[PDB]
Amino acid sequence: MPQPKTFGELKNLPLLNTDKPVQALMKIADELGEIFKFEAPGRVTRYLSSQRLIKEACDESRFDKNLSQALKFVRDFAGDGLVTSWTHEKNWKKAHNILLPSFSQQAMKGYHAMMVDIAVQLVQKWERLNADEHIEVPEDMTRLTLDTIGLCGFNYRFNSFYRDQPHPFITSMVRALDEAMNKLQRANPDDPAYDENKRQFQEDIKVMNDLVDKIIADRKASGEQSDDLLTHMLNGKDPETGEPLDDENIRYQIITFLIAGHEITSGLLSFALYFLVKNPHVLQKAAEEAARVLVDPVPSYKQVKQLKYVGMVLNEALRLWPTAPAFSLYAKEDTVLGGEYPLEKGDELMVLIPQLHRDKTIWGDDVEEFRPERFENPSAIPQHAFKPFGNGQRACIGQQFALHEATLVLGMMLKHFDFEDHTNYELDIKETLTLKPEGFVVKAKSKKIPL
Ligand code: HEM
Ligand SMILES: O=C(CCCCn1ccnc1)N[C@@H](Cc1ccccc1)C(=O)O
Repeated sequence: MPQPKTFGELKNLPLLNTDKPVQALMKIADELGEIFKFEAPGRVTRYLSSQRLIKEACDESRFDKNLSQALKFVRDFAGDGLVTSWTHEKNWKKAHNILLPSFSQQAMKGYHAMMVDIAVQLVQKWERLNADEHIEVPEDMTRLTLDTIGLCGFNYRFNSFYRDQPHPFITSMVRALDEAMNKLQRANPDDPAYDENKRQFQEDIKVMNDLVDKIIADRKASGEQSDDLLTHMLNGKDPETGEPLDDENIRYQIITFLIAGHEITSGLLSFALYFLVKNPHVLQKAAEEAARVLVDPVPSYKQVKQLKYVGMVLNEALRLWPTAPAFSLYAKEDTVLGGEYPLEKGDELMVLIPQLHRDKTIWGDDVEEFRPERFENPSAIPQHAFKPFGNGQRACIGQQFALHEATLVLGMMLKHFDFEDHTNYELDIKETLTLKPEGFVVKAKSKKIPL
């Protein structure tokens, strides 16, 4: 099988010692094709980029979720929360079973009011900008998505629109995520040069644990019965085991949700708005839908469901720049991938989602183009062609949450503002564990529609 250039004993590892590893891997996939082996010291994985192979990798009878090295490092603070759990860990299925009703379309109806609360704050923020002011899009999207998950997750107001300095939890979570990402490119991770990084990581873990544990303890102590994820986790019983999540796992779930609803979800909005302002006809069609559907000062859940084209904009943004750009699988047994590449039990696969989503055999030669209309009919999209939310039982539990939040907010943004790519912004995708259009800025001229 193909493999990119190697650096002696470091194998391919230095290829990921780059500011933009996902984009680096995409370029490697561009050159090497649908599958390449990627070796690092004591690690081998295969990056899959074609729907042809990924549809097989998505076969849960043959492949299970693997914790990528990145997820393994995030597990140091997301614990056995859902995204850093192995499927075979008791706490995975337990939490999966308990949390699924909390994340369904039907649950979104109950989160909707809280999402609107934050979305209106975003609108009001942009409504209150002065004429020459501009919007730092990823920053504001993250304010929105963090606040939304804080409010819907555990009735906690990060009040991100009231600050420029991040919440202590977010400082530690961002710095812990950064430490996880840095631990990946390190050729010598045991070197004492990183000893302070390891110590800071420990301090960041303890910070996140303490603040979330206190959030949990505070909720148990107040006895308050909100309808947020925290309440469901405190009160939920896994139908299978009959057991609730323990407080430790609930903390990990909360940390996981905060990670996920932070820049992973804000990236979706950031990229969506990026593609909208880069595609005025798409923007206009999306804004026309927003105006036609969002006839009330506050969007209802039902109206957000009616933002079909906005939904397609988000999918198309997810297609081009999936904010969770890769997921790892391992072969449950010896198997043959694509009739060509024999895998041994335990062999790892990486699904390079942005490259999958550029599979010209699926999307046509207009792959780079932002055409939300690609998603008019999900039935017309081949199986496993579109995997921004991962796969199978290990798919994104937050998908409905992310999409509802994004659709609501994008709908309101499109209703309330005309957007100007006033700097003719050059897409620069900053890579952390997610992707964001770094420095993406717009001007939003209010249509002066009241809320
Ligand atoms: C646009 C936004 C989002 C995207 C693109 C996204 C993407 C993904 C992907 C690709 C996976 C699979 C990871 C893997 O297989 O290793 C995943 C899993 C997961 N996501 Fe998301 N996510 C988003 C937002 C959210 C939100 C808002 C939440 C919760 C508040 C969330 C919670 C989770 C959880 C708990 C899992 C693990 C589910 C399980 O394995 O049982 N995500 N997500
Ligand atoms: O696999 C992940 C981790 C992304 C996890 C997405 N996600 C899901 C839920 N929450 C987040 N990165 C990819 C790409 C990469 C490589 C080196 C450094 C950074 C990134 C890989 O390791 O090859």
